[PDB]
Amino acid sequence: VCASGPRTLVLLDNLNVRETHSLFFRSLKDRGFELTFKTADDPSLSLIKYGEFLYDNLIIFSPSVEDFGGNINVETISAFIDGGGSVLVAASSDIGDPLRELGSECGIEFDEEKTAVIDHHNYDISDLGQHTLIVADTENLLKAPTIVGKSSLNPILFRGVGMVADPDNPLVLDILTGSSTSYSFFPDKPITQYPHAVGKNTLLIAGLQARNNARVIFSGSLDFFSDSFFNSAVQKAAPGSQRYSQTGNYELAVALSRWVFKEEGVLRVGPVSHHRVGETAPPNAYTVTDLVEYSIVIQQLSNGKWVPFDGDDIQLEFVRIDPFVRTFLKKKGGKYSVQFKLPDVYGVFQFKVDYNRLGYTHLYSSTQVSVRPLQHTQYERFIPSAYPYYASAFSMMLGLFIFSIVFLHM
Amino acid sequence: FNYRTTRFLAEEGFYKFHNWFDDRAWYPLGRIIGGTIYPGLMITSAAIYH
Repeated sequence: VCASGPRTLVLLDNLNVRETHSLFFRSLKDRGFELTFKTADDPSLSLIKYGEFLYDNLIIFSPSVEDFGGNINVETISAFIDGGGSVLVAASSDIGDPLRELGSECGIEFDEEKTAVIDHHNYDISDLGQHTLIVADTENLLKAPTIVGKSSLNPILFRGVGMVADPDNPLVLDILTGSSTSYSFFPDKPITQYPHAVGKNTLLIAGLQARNNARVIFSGSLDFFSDSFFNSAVQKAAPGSQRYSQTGNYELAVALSRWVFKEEGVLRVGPVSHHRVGETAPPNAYTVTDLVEYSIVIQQLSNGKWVPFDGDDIQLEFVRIDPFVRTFLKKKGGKYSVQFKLPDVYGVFQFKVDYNRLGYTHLYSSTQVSVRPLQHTQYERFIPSAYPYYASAFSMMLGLFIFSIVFLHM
Repeated sequence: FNYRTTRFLAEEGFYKFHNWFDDRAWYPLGRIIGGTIYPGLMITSAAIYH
């Protein structure tokens, strides 16, 4: 079961893109996606009908188009991402304003039109002589196995517009950074001003994980997905550089597409059970310093079948305003559970699980539990240390009665 | 506040009312109703009602 349905809409600036990118589309079709190809400017385009989403995934391979046909608009795409749809965007030097605006909403800042990434040291030998076709080293690749694939990759060719991730937005993912020497500027015009992107700040590919878990990937270069790069060999122009039979573009593209479409890293939270130790049911309210058992189950989507999750870093918290207790949840019997003693302070406590990890879906669970003070009956009785006090009160009654008997009949 | 307490005491009984802890107020700290109140007014109303 795929978290996102196979229905996919493809937007192409020109029909020829399908032929040039046949390898990418064929690999996607082989996975069971139902692709439909329409021109980006086509008037009939629509995403929402009567409040329902016509398509589950959108791929915009329309870098040069100034405006979208029909009802598609930057607001509509933003709503679509909020709905949980996955979006893929491919850019180029001809980027129109809507693509830049869409990146702005997502926190990824595209550079101005006509700019290109310039690398004078790592540009491929095949480059036209403008040093804009850069051989991106795998070292810059993000250290996330789920997103990029466990397998190693050969150097990948990128040619396109650099973008900068906004620092303020935490969710932004720096999937592929540029080289230390790379920068984004207008090649013809001298660099009087500070570059928009300089050094490793420049981003070639970046990803976003929304709070609703929608995933969007922005690529600086449309050509990266082109069949030409996939088959072309790579050798750096600089002397002493090895020549590789094939690029890593094809392998990297396959891994990214799987991540965007919720084929990897998807996690679900099942029932959570809490009860007093030795009890099968949760009490209405717990007592101070009582011992309780907390159990939760988490699953992972592998190959479309849910299986027990293997994560070992999960941490449970008992919180009132700030976390009183935090501990790891042990993996026992296919479930994550721990037993602990409640704090000595009463209040409206909440159990919390916040297992957020890079590349995986963000899981949050909260259950409200009230802890109450001890009842009057529960207090200790017949304390041995208090025996002298006990003796006095009993003694007084006996003396008083004896006095009454003697006094009356004296 | 007195009205809500009076209803709880009559329906629930004195002993439960004595140990009543309310979690619906002063979130998230909570309040101990039993030990922070004056029972005189509530008891008189409940006794006549019975």
